[PDB]
Amino acid sequence: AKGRGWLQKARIADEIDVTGSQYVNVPQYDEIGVLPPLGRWDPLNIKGQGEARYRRFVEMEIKHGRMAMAAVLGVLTTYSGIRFPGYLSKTLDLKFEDVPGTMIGSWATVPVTGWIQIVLFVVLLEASWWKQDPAKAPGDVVPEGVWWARYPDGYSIFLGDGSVKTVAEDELFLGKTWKLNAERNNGRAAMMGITGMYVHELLTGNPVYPLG
Amino acid sequence: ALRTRLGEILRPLNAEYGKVAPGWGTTSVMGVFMALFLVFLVIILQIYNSSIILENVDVDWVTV
Amino acid sequence: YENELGVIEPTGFFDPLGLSANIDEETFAQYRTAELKHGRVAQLCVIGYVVPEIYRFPGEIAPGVAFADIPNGVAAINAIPSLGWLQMIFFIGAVDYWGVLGDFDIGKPKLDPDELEKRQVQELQHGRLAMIATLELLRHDSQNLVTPGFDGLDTLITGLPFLY
Amino acid sequence: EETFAQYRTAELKHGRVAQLCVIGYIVPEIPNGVAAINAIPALGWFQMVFLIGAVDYWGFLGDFEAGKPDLAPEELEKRKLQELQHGRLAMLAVLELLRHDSQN
Amino acid sequence: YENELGVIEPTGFFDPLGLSANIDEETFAQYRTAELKHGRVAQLCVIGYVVPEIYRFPGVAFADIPNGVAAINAIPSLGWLQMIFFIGAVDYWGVLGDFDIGKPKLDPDELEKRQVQELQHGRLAMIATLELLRHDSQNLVTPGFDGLDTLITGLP
Amino acid sequence: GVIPPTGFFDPLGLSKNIDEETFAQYRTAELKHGRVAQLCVIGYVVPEFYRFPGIIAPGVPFADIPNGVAAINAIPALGWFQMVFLIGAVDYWGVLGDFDAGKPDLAPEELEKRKLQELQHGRLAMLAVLELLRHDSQNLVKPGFDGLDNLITG
Amino acid sequence: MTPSLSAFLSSVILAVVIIVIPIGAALVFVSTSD
Amino acid sequence: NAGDFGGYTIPIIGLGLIGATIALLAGPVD
Ligand code: CLA
Ligand code: CLA
Ligand code: CLA
Ligand code: KC1
Repeated sequence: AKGRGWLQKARIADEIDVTGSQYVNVPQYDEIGVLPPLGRWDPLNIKGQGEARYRRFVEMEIKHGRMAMAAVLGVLTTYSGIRFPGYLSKTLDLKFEDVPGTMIGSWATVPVTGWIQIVLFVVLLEASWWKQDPAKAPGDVVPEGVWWARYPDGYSIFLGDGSVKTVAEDELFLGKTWKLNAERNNGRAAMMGITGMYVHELLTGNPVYPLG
Repeated sequence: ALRTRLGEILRPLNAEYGKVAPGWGTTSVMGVFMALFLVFLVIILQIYNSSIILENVDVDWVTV
Repeated sequence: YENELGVIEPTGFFDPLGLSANIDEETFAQYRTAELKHGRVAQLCVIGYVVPEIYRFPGEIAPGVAFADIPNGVAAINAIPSLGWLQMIFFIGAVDYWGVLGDFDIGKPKLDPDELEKRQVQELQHGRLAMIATLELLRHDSQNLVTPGFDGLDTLITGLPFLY
Repeated sequence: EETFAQYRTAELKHGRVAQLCVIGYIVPEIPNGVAAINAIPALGWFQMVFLIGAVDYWGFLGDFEAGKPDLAPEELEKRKLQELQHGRLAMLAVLELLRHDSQN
Repeated sequence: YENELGVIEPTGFFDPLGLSANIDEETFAQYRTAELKHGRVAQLCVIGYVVPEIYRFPGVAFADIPNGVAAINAIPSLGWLQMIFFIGAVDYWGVLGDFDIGKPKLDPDELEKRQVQELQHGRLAMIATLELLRHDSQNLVTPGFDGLDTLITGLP
Repeated sequence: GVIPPTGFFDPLGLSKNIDEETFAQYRTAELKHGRVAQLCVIGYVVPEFYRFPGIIAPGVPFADIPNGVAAINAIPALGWFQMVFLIGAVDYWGVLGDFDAGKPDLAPEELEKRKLQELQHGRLAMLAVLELLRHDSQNLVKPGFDGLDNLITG
Repeated sequence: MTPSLSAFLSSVILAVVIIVIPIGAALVFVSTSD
Repeated sequence: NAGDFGGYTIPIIGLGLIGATIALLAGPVD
């Protein structure tokens, strides 16, 4: 017995016009990353360098933005003083609290054997596990069955009464295109953010130099 | 009518005029939140009124 | 068995070890009966770990041992006399096998087939969550019995400080 | 018919466990007896009863063909009645053994 | 793969996880060569724990090295190295030396019986090797972990 | 493997009696020996200026290890077993040496040209290693056999 | 739970079960009847 | 008090950002 029969009865009916008739649905932002303010901002015309060369740049922006988002959150956490409990290296007597939260301070104090384990995990992810499929969408490197939050078109959300709403890809804050765009834009902003935090640290020792 | 850069940007946000959920919709959920809000407003009124005396909160001027 | 009860939204059909691909129907019916009963006991175990912190039973469980001197948690196993534990297993085992004073039709309601079935998945999901919670309760309680203050949390029910 | 099947199996198992009970009451002295049932912790009984129930319900370590000789159909029928006779006798010895403990 | 060697009455095609399910014939032969070889060393490891007690071999002394897991520290690591490749000479290439050439007898009704008994004795020794390694390694870092003698049998 | 400096170099008659089906086995034996020697050359140069920060075994730091053949006996044997077996998993199973990114799609003309100096770079690396551990063995036993007493002559 | 808080909770419960629910049930009954 | 929370940096960057976006959106379409 399939356990999904209650979903259709809990599903909210399709939205109509106030008069009673069916609603008429009635633009230039089709690709993820093409947003209202600038549209398609391509000063170097990388899209004109070939479809293979443009597919490379989409995955390249997605990957660069994903590491930069994690890098920005890492510095903001460690420079604030938040640390894991315990030891980073019991052999080297390296507690988490002893390591500086600054970018250059944490880069030097973390042992190179410890840094190798981070790099090898990225190498293992890049070369075997999370490999980009040419048929799959750019940035979709997590395979099936690895428990990833997915937002397919028409996925279910639930209200207070138990009613079920299906979320299209064009829905605000909940569609796939919104979350795909927000990943790209936060990746773009963190890309400029992480290099700005690097140079402000190089000049003043403070990654967020005006603040603090 | 005039088409502007910001007007084209904000156009989908004003494109769903007259669209409704058929029937009663989510009115039952709304009534529950209204009822919970009414009970909550009575609680903070009666706390201020000292009609509800809590465990160790005192409706009086506090220090620091 | 992707089209049976227990398939739910966050994971779908959950079989990473493949313990149901090469099994028959009689194994799956036993597996679901095991899962339902493991969940029902674990649901009562989470309740049974919290209620004695609030209310105890007036009286004496044994002529020598009263209901309040028994410590809550796994320490109640040794504090309760052993012969009292043996008859408790056979009471709830009679209900387990036969259904003595545990098979009334007052319980089983006349629900909509979709409503009753939805409640069955809700029964499994609460039981699946309670089994995970039962592991944390037993891990924290038994390790605290071996070494008081092993993890730092010196209360039996760590997540409910209003009980203490 | 269905009811008699459960009555036959229960009367058989009651006689069988009584057979191990009397010999299991002899080897310990040559904590003992029902007074010893409280000294051994109930965590031990939790492990022991469920291990007993594993072979009782499923047949974990109690369904091996080595303890199931073919024999003969006529040879089986004679000792089949003998299982009940030694079964009913070993039962009645257990109650008297339980009666010997100080009780009204 | 139920019609293979090793399917014996006490359990009978154990496979709870299903690691043998939906694998080709080459991987099962790979698993069988692994199961056999794991059992063979495990059968040689258990007796290899007993014979240094009574018999000792004649720039390190061959009578001062302890029989436990402390043995690997006493022998120089370079000394351990050409021995490992010596086992590898008979493992990969199969040039034996230890058994010279060796022509095994093949009795038709005894072949499947003796082959199964090789696995089942090896399967038990694999379980037994875990007990021997557990007691020995735990007692080195903590002498007196509910037992002092390396071998539980008391004839030593 | 035939290079313009010489010809079909085989002085001791090791390619006439030996058949051509097992001849591939000597090729992988030659290629892997040269590959091992190639990492041994830079594995002998690098630990002079840089060492790993921690310890390798309890009580055995990375710093106080001789770079030479004395490093074998310095590291305990059980530590060597884990290293040798992990290498052998890559050597036999190809656990961490089968990734498709290390197999670049090269057109034929540069493809077998890229095999020619691969074994040739490894070829001189065998003899370069053969001198390297010779000087290391001829100095670990007694100090001062040759006029120079450095592991790397450069 | 102070006596004033318990009195408030009792008042809410009493309002629901003496005023709201009986009047609603009576309204439903007389609306389905008439 | 001056220099706290970045000093004049965030008001200058914020006002410059608002002015730049208004100028970017000021032109007519197509
Ligand atoms: C012992 C209780 C038990 C049993 C018998 C089952 C059995 C079943 N589950 Mg299930 N479940 C449980 C508890 C259980 N579950 C718990 C605690 C969770 C939360 C993680 C789930 C979450 C879950 C989901 C989301 C789904 C199932 C489904 C199923 C069915 C098919 C999958 C299968 O092959 O299971 C066979 C498994 C067994 C017979 C037991 C395996 C025991 C493993 C090997 C123990 C592993 C150790 C564990 C981590 C604890 C170690 C603690 C350590 C410190 C001692 C089957 C009826 C699916 C469904 O219901 O059917 C369509 C499904 O979609 N389960
Ligand atoms: C005499 C008492 C009695 C009887 C007649 C039954 C009747 C039955 N039950 Mg219940 N049951 C009992 C006691 C009983 N039960 C108790 C005290 C509980 C807990 C409140 C349960 C809860 C329960 C569950 C959760 C399940 C049953 C199942 C079963 C069936 C198989 C039981 C079996 O032999 O598995 C023998 C099982 C084992 C030997 C494996 C379990 C071993 C556990 C871990 C031992 C724990 C010992 C102790 C806590 C110490 C732990 C630490 C130690 C392990 C280191 C059978 C119809 C099962 C079923 O119906 O479908 C499969 C099922 O899943 N019963
Ligand atoms: C390295 C040991 C090893 C290997 C490669 C095999 C391989 C095989 N065994 Mg076999 N076995 C072993 C050891 C092994 N066995 C031991 C020790 C026992 C005693 C319990 C058995 C008992 C057994 C039976 C009864 C049967 C098999 C069968 C098989 C075959 C199919 C089952 C399978 O998929 O296995 C795959 C095995 C592996 C991939 C390796 C298992 C290791 C897992 C992944 C981890 C287990 C860890 C373990 C609990 C130890 C933890 C130690 C830790 C606490 C320190 C296959 C040829 C069947 C048969 O012979 O032919 C059809 C069969 O009926 N085995
Ligand atoms: C236990 C771990 C282990 C296994 C299981 C294993 C297996 C094989 N090794 Mg490897 N090996 C090491 C360890 C292991 N090896 C280590 C630590 C080193 C660096 C010192 C090393 C280096 C070489 C060189 C130079 C050659 C070589 C080869 C083979 C090949 C043939 C077996 C043989 O000839 O013995 C089989 C697959 C040769 C070859 O392929 O020739 C045909 C070859 O020339 N190896």
